[PDB]
Amino acid sequence: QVQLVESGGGLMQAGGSLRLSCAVSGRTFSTAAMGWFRQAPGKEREFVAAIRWSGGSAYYADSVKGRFTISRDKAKNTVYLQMNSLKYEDTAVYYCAQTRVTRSLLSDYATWPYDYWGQGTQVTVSSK
Amino acid sequence: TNLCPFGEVFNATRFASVYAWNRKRISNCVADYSVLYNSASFSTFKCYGVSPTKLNDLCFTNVYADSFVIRGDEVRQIAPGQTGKIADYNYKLPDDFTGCVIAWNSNNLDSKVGGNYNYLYRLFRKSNLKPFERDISTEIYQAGSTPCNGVEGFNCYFPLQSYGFQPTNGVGYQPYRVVVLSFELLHAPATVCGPK
Amino acid sequence: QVQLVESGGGLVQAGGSLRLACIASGRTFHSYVMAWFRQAPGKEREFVAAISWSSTPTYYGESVKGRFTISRDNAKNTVYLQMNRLKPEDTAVYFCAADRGESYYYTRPTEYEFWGQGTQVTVSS
Ligand SMILES: *[C@@H]1O[C@H](CO)[C@@H](O)[C@H](O)[C@H]1NC(C)=O
Repeated sequence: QVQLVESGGGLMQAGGSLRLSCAVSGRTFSTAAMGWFRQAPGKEREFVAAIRWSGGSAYYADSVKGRFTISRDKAKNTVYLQMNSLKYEDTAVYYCAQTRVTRSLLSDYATWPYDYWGQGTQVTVSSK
Repeated sequence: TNLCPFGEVFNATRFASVYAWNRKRISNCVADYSVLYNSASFSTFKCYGVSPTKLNDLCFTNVYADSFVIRGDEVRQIAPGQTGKIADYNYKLPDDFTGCVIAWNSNNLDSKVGGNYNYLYRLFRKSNLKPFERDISTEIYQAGSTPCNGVEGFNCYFPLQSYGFQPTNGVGYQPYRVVVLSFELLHAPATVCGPK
Repeated sequence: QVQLVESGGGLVQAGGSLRLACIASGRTFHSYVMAWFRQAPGKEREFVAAISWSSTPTYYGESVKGRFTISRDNAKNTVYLQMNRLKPEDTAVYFCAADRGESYYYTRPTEYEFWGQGTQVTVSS
């Protein structure tokens, strides 16, 4: 069992920045990788970014690459999503996710079903 | 007069991942192998160097009990002279191995409903293990021309991977618990003897 | 990837004798436990006999104890099965089998990696 709580979503102008946190609680020694997903209203969920808990290596979807930084604090049991140069396409509900599953190919974490999900935090990117 | 603690090894509630396999030194005790002989439900029970009919008539300077979990299909690799992910990168027996290999299906214990992904194996290694070598390193593996610097990507891989033990899995993808008894003989007092 | 080839099969009189041979490819026959299994019409593969590395423990199925003798010649990479006082119940295909390991469960076909295609023995009356 683990519980995931997203925070730091809300309103921002396109070209600006936001920092999502997600706090992991429960059997935390079990985290293999973390992910961020997003889902705009009425469109299918999409993979955003994954980080291997041991090592800290990141995989990103092509749509956010070079704009977004995934990172984690093993000590504080928390994964971060640094969203810079926000665009209209970014607007969506963001979910963090945890898997206890070790995959050799970090890219697997784009397509691989995660074990636990947050309730989500809403992000909204203004028409200036 | 005190029996060797084979129970501690075989009946252990938790088992090791094969990559980080476990050793129990067994010495200064009577080895009654009848505890093994009277199990009809091991899937394999093979000895190398000694006939299993002689185990109760034999003495050793020590016994080592290596234990871990692998998939069904991989149990044939826990033998002298085998190759494959397990033999090559996880657990290697010597060609002149003297001891026994015992395995049994553990689907009942080692698969939960969500699937059990805790057991890992090593998928990539710069070279094969020497016999009884054990590598628990998580060095990013450099597959290609270019170096990694502990960062993952193209031809730069995490060396370990979960077994996925789902209760739906076919036999070959079901977990097996393995115990390898290595009979060590030295120019030293025999501290592990059968009941003759 | 040892290959095994049985021979000596054919027709024989009840009460008669017959020696099967099995030759293993490779140069490691010394380190292989050799076994004979058989399959009679409408039945499973049945254990007949096995021989450890030294020859020093041999094993036999209940039906063949007394009558059948297993032996090995490492020089010729050959295991033998001398069948004496043959009964109609002995009619079957005889499969040679081999493994690096000697099994406590020596009658289990699953405990042997390597298998011949089999020689046919037929016993008449
Ligand atoms: C493990 O426990 C079983 C009973 O659950 C017992 O039959 C068996 O002898 C024990 N195994 C060993 C090696 O002590």
